[PDB]
Amino acid sequence: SNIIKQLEQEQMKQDVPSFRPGDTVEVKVWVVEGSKKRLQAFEGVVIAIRNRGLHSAFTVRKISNGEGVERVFQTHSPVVDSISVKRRGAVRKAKLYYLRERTGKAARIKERLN
Amino acid sequence: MRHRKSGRQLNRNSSHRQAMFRNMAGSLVRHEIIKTTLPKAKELRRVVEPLITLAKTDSVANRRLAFARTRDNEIVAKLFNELGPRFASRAGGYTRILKCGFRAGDNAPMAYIELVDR
Amino acid sequence: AVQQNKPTRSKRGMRRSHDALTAVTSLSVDKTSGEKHLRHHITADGYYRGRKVIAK
Amino acid sequence: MIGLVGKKVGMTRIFTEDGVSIPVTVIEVEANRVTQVKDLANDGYRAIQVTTGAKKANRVTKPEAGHFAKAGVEAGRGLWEFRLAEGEEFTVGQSISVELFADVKKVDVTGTSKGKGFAGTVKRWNFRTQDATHGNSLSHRVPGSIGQNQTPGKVFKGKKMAGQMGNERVTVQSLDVVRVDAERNLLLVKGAVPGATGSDLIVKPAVKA
RNA sequence: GAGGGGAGUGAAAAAGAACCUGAAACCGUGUACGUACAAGCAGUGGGAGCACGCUUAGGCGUGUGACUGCGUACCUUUUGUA
RNA sequence: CCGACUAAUGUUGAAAAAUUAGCGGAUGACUUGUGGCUGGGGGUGAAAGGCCAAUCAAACCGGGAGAUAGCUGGUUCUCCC
RNA sequence: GUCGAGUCGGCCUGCGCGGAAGAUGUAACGGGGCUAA
RNA sequence: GAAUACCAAGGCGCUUGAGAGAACUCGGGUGAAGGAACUAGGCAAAAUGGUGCCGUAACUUCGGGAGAAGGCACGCUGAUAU
RNA sequence: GACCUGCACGAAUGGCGUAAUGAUGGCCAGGCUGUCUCCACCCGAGACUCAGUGAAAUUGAACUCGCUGUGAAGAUGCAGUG
RNA sequence: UAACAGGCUGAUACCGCCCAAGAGUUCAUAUCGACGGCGGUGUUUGGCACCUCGAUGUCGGCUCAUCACAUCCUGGGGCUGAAGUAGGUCCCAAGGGUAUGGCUGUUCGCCAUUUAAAGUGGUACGCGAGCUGGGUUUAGAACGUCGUGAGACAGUUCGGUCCCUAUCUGCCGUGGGCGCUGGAGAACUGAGGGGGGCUGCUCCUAGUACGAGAGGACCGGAGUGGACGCAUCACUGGUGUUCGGGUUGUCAUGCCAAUGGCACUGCCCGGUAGCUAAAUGCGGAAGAGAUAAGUGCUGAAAGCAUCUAAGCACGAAACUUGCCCCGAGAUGAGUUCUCCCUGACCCUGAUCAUUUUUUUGAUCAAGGGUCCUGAAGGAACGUUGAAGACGACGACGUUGAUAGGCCGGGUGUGUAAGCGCAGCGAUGCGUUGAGCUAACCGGUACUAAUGAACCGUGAGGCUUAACCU
Ligand SMILES: [Mg+2]
Ligand SMILES: [Mg+2]
Ligand SMILES: [Mg+2]
Ligand SMILES: [Mg+2]
Ligand SMILES: [Mg+2]
Ligand SMILES: [Mg+2]
Ligand SMILES: [Mg+2]
Ligand SMILES: [Mg+2]
Ligand SMILES: [Mg+2]
Ligand SMILES: [Mg+2]
Ligand SMILES: [Mg+2]
Ligand SMILES: [Mg+2]
Ligand SMILES: [Mg+2]
Ligand SMILES: [Mg+2]
Ligand SMILES: [Mg+2]
Ligand SMILES: [Mg+2]
Ligand SMILES: [Mg+2]
Ligand SMILES: [Mg+2]
Ligand SMILES: [Mg+2]
Ligand SMILES: [Mg+2]
Ligand SMILES: [Mg+2]
Ligand SMILES: [Mg+2]
Ligand SMILES: [Mg+2]
Ligand SMILES: [Mg+2]
Ligand SMILES: [Mg+2]
Ligand SMILES: [Mg+2]
Ligand SMILES: [Mg+2]
Ligand SMILES: [Mg+2]
Ligand SMILES: [Mg+2]
Ligand SMILES: [Mg+2]
Ligand SMILES: [Mg+2]
Ligand SMILES: [Mg+2]
Ligand SMILES: [Mg+2]
Ligand SMILES: [Mg+2]
Ligand SMILES: [Mg+2]
Ligand SMILES: [Mg+2]
Ligand SMILES: [Mg+2]
Ligand SMILES: [Mg+2]
Ligand SMILES: [Mg+2]
Ligand SMILES: [Mg+2]
Ligand SMILES: [Mg+2]
Ligand SMILES: [Mg+2]
Ligand SMILES: [Mg+2]
Ligand SMILES: [Mg+2]
Ligand SMILES: [Mg+2]
Ligand SMILES: [Mg+2]
Ligand SMILES: [Mg+2]
Ligand SMILES: [Mg+2]
Ligand SMILES: [Mg+2]
Ligand SMILES: [Mg+2]
Ligand SMILES: [Mg+2]
Ligand SMILES: [Mg+2]
Ligand SMILES: [Mg+2]
Ligand SMILES: [Mg+2]
Ligand SMILES: [Mg+2]
Ligand SMILES: [Mg+2]
Ligand SMILES: [Mg+2]
Ligand SMILES: [Mg+2]
Ligand SMILES: [Mg+2]
Ligand SMILES: [Mg+2]
Ligand SMILES: [Mg+2]
Ligand SMILES: [Mg+2]
Ligand SMILES: [Mg+2]
Ligand SMILES: [Mg+2]
Ligand SMILES: [Mg+2]
Ligand SMILES: [Mg+2]
Ligand SMILES: [Mg+2]
Ligand SMILES: [Mg+2]
Ligand SMILES: [Mg+2]
Ligand SMILES: [Mg+2]
Ligand SMILES: [Mg+2]
Repeated sequence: SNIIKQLEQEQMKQDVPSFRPGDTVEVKVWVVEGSKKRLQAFEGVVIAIRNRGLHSAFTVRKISNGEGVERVFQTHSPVVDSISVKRRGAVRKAKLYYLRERTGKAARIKERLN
Repeated sequence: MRHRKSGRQLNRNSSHRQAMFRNMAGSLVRHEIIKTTLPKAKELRRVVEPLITLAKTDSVANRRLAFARTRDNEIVAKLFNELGPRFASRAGGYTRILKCGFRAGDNAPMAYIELVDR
Repeated sequence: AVQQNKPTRSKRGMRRSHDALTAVTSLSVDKTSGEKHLRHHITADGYYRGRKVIAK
Repeated sequence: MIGLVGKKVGMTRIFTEDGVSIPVTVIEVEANRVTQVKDLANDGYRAIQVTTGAKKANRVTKPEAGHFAKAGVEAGRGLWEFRLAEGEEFTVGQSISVELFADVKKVDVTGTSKGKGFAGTVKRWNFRTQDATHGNSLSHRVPGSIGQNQTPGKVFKGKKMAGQMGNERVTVQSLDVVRVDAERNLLLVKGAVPGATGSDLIVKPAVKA
């Protein structure tokens, strides 16, 4: 419906960089610890992207301090301050859920030369 | 519940429905008019009309897509060589359904489905 | 599960009080051939809304 | 306080500056036109009857058209009534818009819930299923017992059993008013409201407050 | 075609071969009356109204049965059975 | 091919013992076709009173026979004392 | 020592009061109702 | 491999159909997190599953136990070798 | 696994052991899972609607409500009442 | 004429009360109460043999409950041997709430760990024409034991067929008929009915009141949870055999290339709409009235005293409302707004005006049948829907976006085919984020929603009253 598309368009970020599944991205998110607000980086491989307008999302996987963690970011949320692609990955699927069963060398993603 | 869902099961499984409507689209293209049950004619619209739309653009790839559907090179040839040209300026609605009473064997509601310029 | 008493002819009729068929309220007349037909159906002679749609 | 008739456009979200996402139902509240004022002397109670939207002319019958014409108001798609409070007065033909909620913090929304058709006891009443295995014979989602024995020798009235579910009036109470948009005839309330997209909604200031 | 309507035979075809007589259960069509605020062995006592018909023009006869008193089948077996 | 451990179904069945998914034996004390022999207080039984024509702590058919039944049921028109 | 008409606590007896909580529904007058009905 | 999958020769669609796309039953597919907490009992379901090689405990009647357990490789193309 | 207090073991109607074997009985663990927490969705065959065909058990007769009481002592049929 | 369940009974059982020896420093009665006494329930163990032996399925689990109150929690209160905190005991109170596991067929119980609490009973020890079938209680077998033996044992052990398509009542839903007094389309009122009603923890008040200290509140306020319920799909996800792709075997389309069929959707990886929970919004209340136990004011009978007799005030999750849903078959059938119908008559009667009890014209009817008329609206038919088993309900029918198609987009999959280049080749690379894309969004009359026809009528009873003439 046009009404809701208007309401969503007014809210959408206009500076979202292009990225693809398999890319390594760094997401800067606001973290409030008291009256202190600061930026914390979450860097990992994009294993899923949901293209849904204002409701678009993407999932980033990383191994952190010995533990695998996934964060599903809401793309247009003000919690997300900036997104930057650190490395272009070459994969063929849209969804990289198979990486959940890979570690180390078996988890490597070929760089996308382009 | 079947909210917003499309498509008739027609008391068949999906592979049977697919084969049946491949055959029936072939028959309608061949004869330009067939008699079937009303629900089947209404479902058949959704199969035959996109085939004619595809046939509007003649290319190797489109002929191969038409063959993957239909599996009949006589049907594909008629599509691209005659029906696409015949319907080149018609925006949809290449078929017409005409209700024609009830079947003797089973009181099934019946209809003719024909190409509009037959 | 089965009746303990034989239902009466009266109860049988009361149940069938909803079984009566409904006649077609009105037949339509083709504007060209003048023959009667079911509304929105073709005529016996292949006419619909004045047009000879089906031959033979 | 009176309310307004709107339409369920759908749901979306509002992102706030501090990173909260507020789920909102978007309600289109076009101008509500007063078609009849009812008073104690003539009707036994105080109320306004309103209309909203529009209806195709050949779909309006002569009785309904005469009723609209007496108000001097174009035909809407239906008629709804709101009871009047003591300090509340309105005139026939008056237009009431969504700025009525400009200062209202919370609203009650009434719609016709989606229709689930004939529902089993598991879906309709949250009955538990019996064993999927362990010998269960044909009795996996069935209700179980429906009573006692010879005493009382009957099933009690109101026994929970399978039947029609949904497609009924439902009220959700005290929803936050997120935004009133007079220019676009929009009310955004936090959270879900009854009914499918496009269906009519009745919005009134929250009774609990 | 089955089946039927006539025509004809015959004392008779409502003796037509699914055939003398043609009962009852059971199932229909027609007409009269009753019946959609009313609780139970369905009748019985009381009883209005309606329809049809009667040689005295009067009530009566036939059918129905609003409403109302009373009223828990039959057999068997039992101390005793709705 | 011969079986029949478990479950679901079926239970006025598709079937008076099955179907489906699984299951055991599968060169042997194996399994099968044709024909033969053993007969009812009798047969046969790697023994369950198992089997002996959908019948088994004594087969089936006919006869004694209308066994007997201190038991159950039922017992038909009327009125008067 | 203070007020001016009774005061006290035993007995016998008529009628009542408490003691008195149960399971589908009033539900321990047949009902309505009754201070006599 | 007389298993199994798809086919040939050949033979068939099983003698009611048409719609719809509720509960519930039957036969199946998949399932977040958990993982026997179910239950009389893991009933049912899920799972394992091939070949080659490496490797394999107690115990033993010296045959076994044992395919114990556990693990690695596995398609296609080219060369060695038109 | 022990103890021995064997109600009421015990030596071919065998005692005690025993590798292997078992669609045998009990207990435990890994794996695995809709068995379960707690169910959701889906694909099919019925169920539902139309056309054709067309059963059954049962059945004293029925104008076949609740409640409290009564009563061959657990009532649609009795009383009162709703 | 026994076993189950019912019935009668209530010794027994469970609960309540009376007397008060005594315990309790003192002090019978805060708490407990000896020796005895009196009741209630139907509730255990029983008694009886009235119902059922031409059959009333009997343990436990599961599912689903419903009622009582002798109350487990939460609520209100009196006394206390009640400082506080926390208890004891009794009274009121049935609104709502009221564990998961290990063992065992268990119920129970014990045990582990929860909880505000893990209530006690009735309901054929509720519930097998709802499930199970572990136990009891057939036929096989064995042990111990008894018996000469066949066999036997509320001793044990291993194994061991649970049928019914619902006529009636009842119950959950959903239509059809007629009625409600001319017909019709809507909006209502609200008699009456149903739902809902639980509660933790943390912080503040306050380390205050209390207390030697240890500890540690009432009253009131704030937040955030468990369980439960309703709605919804924006988000996070499941499903997604109707979308895209990878891949094994085989068969075919002449072959290559490219495709299709079959193998559980062959096996898989993703995934649109919808449906949905694990996802996320919301709810229980406040307030009001009348009260329970309880507390009182004023106040005599009875010069005192006395909450009570007259009068007056407080007082709880119970009651009546407040909140949500149904609701005029509420036959007591209600109200409001709007819309529509303004013929010839005959037959015959009713009245009248005329008569000669009979008759000669006019007007009008809760008769009847024909003629003309056919409205408002409805139904039907068609295209249909997040509406739906069917009916029903909603949208739309050319003066049209109802459905299909079509166009644009989105989404998903993930760089099609063809051609070219590199490589001996598998394959890689370019064209190319390509191709394809369901149920989605925005649009669009191309197709199908036909002119008609059908139903429904023509001013709507009597009386009386208030008015208008
Ligand atoms: Mg649709
Ligand atoms: Mg079918
Ligand atoms: Mg297939
Ligand atoms: Mg009987
Ligand atoms: Mg019928
Ligand atoms: Mg629905
Ligand atoms: Mg459960
Ligand atoms: Mg069975
Ligand atoms: Mg089952
Ligand atoms: Mg003839
Ligand atoms: Mg003769
Ligand atoms: Mg005869
Ligand atoms: Mg009547
Ligand atoms: Mg009444
Ligand atoms: Mg009587
Ligand atoms: Mg007797
Ligand atoms: Mg008697
Ligand atoms: Mg055998
Ligand atoms: Mg088998
Ligand atoms: Mg073996
Ligand atoms: Mg073998
Ligand atoms: Mg024996
Ligand atoms: Mg035999
Ligand atoms: Mg003998
Ligand atoms: Mg003799
Ligand atoms: Mg004899
Ligand atoms: Mg009571
Ligand atoms: Mg084979
Ligand atoms: Mg289905
Ligand atoms: Mg299933
Ligand atoms: Mg599965
Ligand atoms: Mg799972
Ligand atoms: Mg998982
Ligand atoms: Mg695990
Ligand atoms: Mg367990
Ligand atoms: Mg358990
Ligand atoms: Mg198993
Ligand atoms: Mg399996
Ligand atoms: Mg021995
Ligand atoms: Mg010896
Ligand atoms: Mg031995
Ligand atoms: Mg039929
Ligand atoms: Mg009756
Ligand atoms: Mg009763
Ligand atoms: Mg009774
Ligand atoms: Mg007894
Ligand atoms: Mg007893
Ligand atoms: Mg006696
Ligand atoms: Mg009895
Ligand atoms: Mg009997
Ligand atoms: Mg009490
Ligand atoms: Mg109550
Ligand atoms: Mg209350
Ligand atoms: Mg326990
Ligand atoms: Mg265990
Ligand atoms: Mg019981
Ligand atoms: Mg109980
Ligand atoms: Mg059963
Ligand atoms: Mg039962
Ligand atoms: Mg034995
Ligand atoms: Mg209630
Ligand atoms: Mg969505
Ligand atoms: Mg997903
Ligand atoms: Mg999938
Ligand atoms: Mg596919
Ligand atoms: Mg090829
Ligand atoms: Mg094939
Ligand atoms: Mg094949
Ligand atoms: Mg005084
Ligand atoms: Mg497109
Ligand atoms: Mg491809």
